[PDB]
Amino acid sequence: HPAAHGVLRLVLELDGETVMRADPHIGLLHRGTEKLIEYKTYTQALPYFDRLDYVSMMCNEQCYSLAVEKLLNIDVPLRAKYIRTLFAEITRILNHIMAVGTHALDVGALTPFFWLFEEREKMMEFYERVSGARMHAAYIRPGGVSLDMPLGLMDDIYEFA
Amino acid sequence: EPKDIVEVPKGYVYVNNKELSMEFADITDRAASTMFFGELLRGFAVTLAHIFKEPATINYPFEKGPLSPRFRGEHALRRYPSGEERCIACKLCEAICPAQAITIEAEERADGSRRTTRYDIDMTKCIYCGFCQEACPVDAIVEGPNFEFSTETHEELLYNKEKLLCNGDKWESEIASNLQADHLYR
Amino acid sequence: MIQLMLYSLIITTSIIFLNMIHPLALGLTLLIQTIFVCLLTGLMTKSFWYSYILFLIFLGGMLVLFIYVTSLASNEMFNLSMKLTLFSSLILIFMLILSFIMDKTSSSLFLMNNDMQSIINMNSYFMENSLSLNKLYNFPTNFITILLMNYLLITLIVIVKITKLFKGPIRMM
Amino acid sequence: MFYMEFILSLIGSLLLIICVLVSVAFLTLLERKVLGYIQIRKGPNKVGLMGIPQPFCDAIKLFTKEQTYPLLSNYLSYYISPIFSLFLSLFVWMCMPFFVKLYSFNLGGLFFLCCTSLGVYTVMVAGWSSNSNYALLGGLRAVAQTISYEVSLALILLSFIFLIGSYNMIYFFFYQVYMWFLIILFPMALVWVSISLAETNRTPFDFAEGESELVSGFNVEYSSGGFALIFMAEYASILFMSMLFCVIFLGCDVFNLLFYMKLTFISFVFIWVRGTLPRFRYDKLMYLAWKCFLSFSLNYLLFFIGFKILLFSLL
Amino acid sequence: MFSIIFIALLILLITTIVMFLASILSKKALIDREKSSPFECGFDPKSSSRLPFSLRFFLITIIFLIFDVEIALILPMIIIMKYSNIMIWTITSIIFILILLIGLYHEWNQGMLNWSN
Amino acid sequence: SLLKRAWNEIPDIVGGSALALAGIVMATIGVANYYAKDGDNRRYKLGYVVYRHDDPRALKVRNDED
Amino acid sequence: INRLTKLFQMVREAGGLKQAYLKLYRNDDLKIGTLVGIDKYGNKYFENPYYFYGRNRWIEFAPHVNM
Amino acid sequence: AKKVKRDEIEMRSAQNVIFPILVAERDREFLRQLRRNRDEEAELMKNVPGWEVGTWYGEPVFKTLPEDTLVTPIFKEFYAHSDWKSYAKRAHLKLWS
Amino acid sequence: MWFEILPGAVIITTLLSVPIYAMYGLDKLMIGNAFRRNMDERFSRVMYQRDFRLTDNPYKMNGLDAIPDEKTN
Ligand SMILES: COC1=C(OC)C(=O)C(C/C=C(\C)CC/C=C(\C)CC/C=C(\C)CC/C=C(\C)CC/C=C(\C)CC/C=C(/C)CC/C=C(\C)CC/C=C(\C)CCC=C(C)C)=C(C)C1=O
Ligand code: SF4
Ligand code: SF4
Repeated sequence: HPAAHGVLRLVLELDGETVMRADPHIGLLHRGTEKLIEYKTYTQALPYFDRLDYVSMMCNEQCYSLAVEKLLNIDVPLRAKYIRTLFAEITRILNHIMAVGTHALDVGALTPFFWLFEEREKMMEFYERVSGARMHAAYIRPGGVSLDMPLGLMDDIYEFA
Repeated sequence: EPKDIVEVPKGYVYVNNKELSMEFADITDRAASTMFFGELLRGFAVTLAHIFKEPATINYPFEKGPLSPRFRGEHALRRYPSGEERCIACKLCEAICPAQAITIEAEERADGSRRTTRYDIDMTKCIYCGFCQEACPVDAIVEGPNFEFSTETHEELLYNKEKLLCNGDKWESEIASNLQADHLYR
Repeated sequence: MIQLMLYSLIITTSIIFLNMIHPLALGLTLLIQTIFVCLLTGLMTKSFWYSYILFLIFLGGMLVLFIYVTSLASNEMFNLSMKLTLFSSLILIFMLILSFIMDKTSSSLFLMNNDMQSIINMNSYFMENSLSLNKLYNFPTNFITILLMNYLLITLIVIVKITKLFKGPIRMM
Repeated sequence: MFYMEFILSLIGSLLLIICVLVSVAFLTLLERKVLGYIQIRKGPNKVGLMGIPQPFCDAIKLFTKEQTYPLLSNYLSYYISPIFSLFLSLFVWMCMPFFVKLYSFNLGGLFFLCCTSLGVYTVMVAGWSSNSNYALLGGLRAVAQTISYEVSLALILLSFIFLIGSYNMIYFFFYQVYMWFLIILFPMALVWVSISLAETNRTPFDFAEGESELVSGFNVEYSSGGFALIFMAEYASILFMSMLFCVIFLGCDVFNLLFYMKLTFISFVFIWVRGTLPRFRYDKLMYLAWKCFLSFSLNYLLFFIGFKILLFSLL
Repeated sequence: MFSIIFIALLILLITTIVMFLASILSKKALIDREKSSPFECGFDPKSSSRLPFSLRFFLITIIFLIFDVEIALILPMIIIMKYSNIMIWTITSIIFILILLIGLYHEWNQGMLNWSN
Repeated sequence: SLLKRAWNEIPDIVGGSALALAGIVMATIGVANYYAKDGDNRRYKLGYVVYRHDDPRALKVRNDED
Repeated sequence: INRLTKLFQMVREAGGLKQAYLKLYRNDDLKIGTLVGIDKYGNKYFENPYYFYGRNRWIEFAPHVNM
Repeated sequence: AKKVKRDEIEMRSAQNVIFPILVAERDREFLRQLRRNRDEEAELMKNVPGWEVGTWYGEPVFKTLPEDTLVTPIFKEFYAHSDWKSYAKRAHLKLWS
Repeated sequence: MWFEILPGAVIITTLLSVPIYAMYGLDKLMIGNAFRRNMDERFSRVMYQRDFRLTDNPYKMNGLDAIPDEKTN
């Protein structure tokens, strides 16, 4: 069903159109992620978190990166913090567009999906321009981000904003 | 303006806090829109306005991109300007590959140089993470610019060394240009 | 001429209608016949105004009973009756044969169509339905219409009281 | 002479039939281009030359694709419902006014009311015949639509009828010679479009299809042949109902060229709205028809009963 | 009429030919036990569609039958306005529409127009 | 008050009833005006109406200009 | 209001309506640009900053390919 | 509304100048037909036991009417001696076949 | 770039206008008269019978030339 996002299986108990009981059968996308991680080095496990919450890409890395840092008991440089925080917000702006964009389609409105996914396309150029991938950047890492921003990116980040 | 039902502290913004006025000046204003489709009117002006904009579509394949030099795509084994393959079968790429998509078997070459007799990438298992090109100490393996290599058979997506080497020659000019413009960051 | 063929079809559809069991089979039979009767009535009248009204009225009743059929008699069965198909098809062609070899000046109904009226009839040159529907809204017969109004409104009070909406939906428990 | 007359009537219907059937093909393209431009997209542009032959390029596919024989469906009903859906869509065009006579149709306004109501059974039977949960919900979602718009539709037609004096559509031309009834009937024009959407089951009243609530509504179990006719029958309804708006509120100069410039524009409006509004909630429509529209429409019968009475005294 | 019936049949024949072309022009492949299974989002169905489907607008459903039969009595109005007595026509018509409104507002206020809850 | 509540809750029934009330008013003007002109006797008659000069109706022929 | 003057120009470099139509039929668009260069295989590369960023640089495939 | 009424009255006034003309024509042909039917009835039923022209076996179909009181017969009876084609040519002009 | 819509609207506008502009053409070519008689009112139908009887073609007009010019008196 299109609104189910291809994963959910609501076994509804319909008394006409009104729902009396809803059973969200989950697990159609269980890929034993947490068991594979037990077999992979910490660095090899970083990409797994891009996949979890796949619309908030760089936000999941940050959670993983912060966790490892607390155990490693290290601190990140001042510049890397701002790059992280900047890209946490860009990810947040991306994600809410998907939520607003997707939610509108479920209701039925179409144009907000396209008017916003045009901006979403511009935003994922910044992911592509720093990490090399439009999605699943694998950019945030426990020691801080993996590369400096390209020269002249920040001008284009301003231009979008 | 109407008042707020709940007083707001500092550093917080409310979305539905303002109450509804009950003055005839305002009720009629709400009534007029509710009665002549006033709210929907401006909604129709906006959508019509978008008719008069250049659409943002790109005429692919004649026009395409844009990308950046850091783009991760199809793989390729480079070689030195002499022609000798760069890869020395160090196997760092195999050990770091999150997907275990790389298989390497190495043997003492006839001339006695450490080299691979086997180098296979299972493109249906790779995730294009790019850890292989970061770990290679001699830049032997790179993710080339190509992203247009869809096939019609599963078997054709399993690259062996000869296929990888061919890409490293077809794409040599562009890879050498990306590395030069990007190595300092890396 | 088609009047006789309309006679045959209305007869044919009525024979099968006696033999329907499935409620929707009844409904389809009834819907088809409501078309013919509506068509036939306008042949013997100065206008088809009433066929339009009758057709519109019954279609309202057609939908509603499907809604209840689909809630009460949803799970039922059809059975093609080779006896029925042959019998109707047998008589149908038989009846159609007669209508070709019938003295169909004799079979035509004596009721005066609009054209059947004389040329001198001055009252036949007005709007198609002016006079006929006229005294529905003139003294004294207008009060009958008024009487319906209460009757219809009073009916509208009867259904809600019989129905007792608040005590739940309807299911075929 | 008379023998010849009815020959011409056949030609007109066939000519009107093929022309309407062709237009609904090109309307579907227009829907995709316009809806592709309200959205900042480009729309179909590659196939053939500049996308114009796109709808024909789709009519090939929907007919070279196999019929579906559902396991649990009453096949004969499932197989016939597309026919009557398309037939009723084309048949209602014979009442469209022509000054070059096609059909007299005194009481033409009623003939509209009868035909449009019939369009619900085809959806209704198709959904129930398919014998799928979604299809049945689509069918019963369509029937509930009729319970809402049907009554208010007649009353609003009656208001327009009071202005002209008869149910013959031709008289709309004479009374709209100096001006357009849009001015006198602005809220009804706005209301009438709203009900017109329900007739054709379009966003914001798209419940029979019910896309993204039901997977595809009552069409969920149709395929190559049946689904195509269901589709064409859908867009024939839009085209006619758009025309019926042009004869009522926009002059009704059927022999003038501009009337057809107007006709396409109202067709654009129907696409325009689909790209603006979200779908209503299944109950909010039925409440809307009975709580607001029905009360609204009755209020102006008094306004037009008084106005006609007042005008009758002067004239 | 008789003209319309003929074209009504002629159209029905034409539309009928369309699928009769589609049924032959359609690609033909062996039907599978799963190809003809119903569509219910890819998981087998628990419940036949022919179970009793509960109803909540039943009350409105009945009121719909009524309100139409008063549409049979308003429609003739126009046709007989030039020909009728104006007092009788005026009075009766008004007390026709007031009766309808009063009936509607009465039920609306009683909450019958709301669905079963 | 009452006026405010409805005007805030169901403004259409107020505006609609406002024009409905207009109908009754200007229906009461037109109907009274109709018998203020003796409009039962209409100068143009449907059909071919011919009276004898001595018939009572022949006196009541409405005499107009055009 | 004055795009026709551009439109006529596109025809002239195209080589008349006959070659203009084949261009439209092939590339699905008519655009003005300066020939940046020609590759070994005949593809001609154009550029015009007038258009927006994505459509700024485009390529004409070799004639012999044709679809 | 004035202009529509203006035009309508003009159309109706044209009828009242043509309507008397047709009535004159119809009467002079309606009567002529009646003689033929009264003559066709005589020839058709020479040998019937007790048939009298214009009555059901001698029973007048109107007892109260004054003498020589002409009564327009039924449409069907007017066409009692005619093919179906002529009948349908007038009764179905509205429907057009 | 809003031009690309117009090719869609031109076709629909033309196709829908073919019928009325075709019958106006066919009737002239095949009746001799642009419009066909309107059987909307009894009087129209009545006279239509009259024309169909006299000329044996309702759309062929009988001008004054049908009148017997002279009477010998
Ligand atoms: C990703 O997010 C999104 C979604 O979420 C899933 C959406 O749902 C959506 C949903 C989008 C929509 C609902 C758009 C509206 C589209 C649809 C509902 C259906 C898609 C189909 C179309 C648009 C095509 C329109 C046309 C049809 C379906 C077929 C209609 C029938 C047609 C055209 C035939 C007309 C008949 C004719 C006689 C015309 C003239 C002649 C022909 C066709 C004959 C053809 C050829 C021959 C006879 C061969 C002869 C050969 C020889 C003699 C040699 C969007 C946009 C989205 O972005
Ligand atoms: S890109 Fe990542 S997953 Fe793919 S081969 Fe290289 S290291 Fe392995
Ligand atoms: S890391 Fe580089 S040198 Fe080492 S085995 Fe891999 S490709 Fe060869």
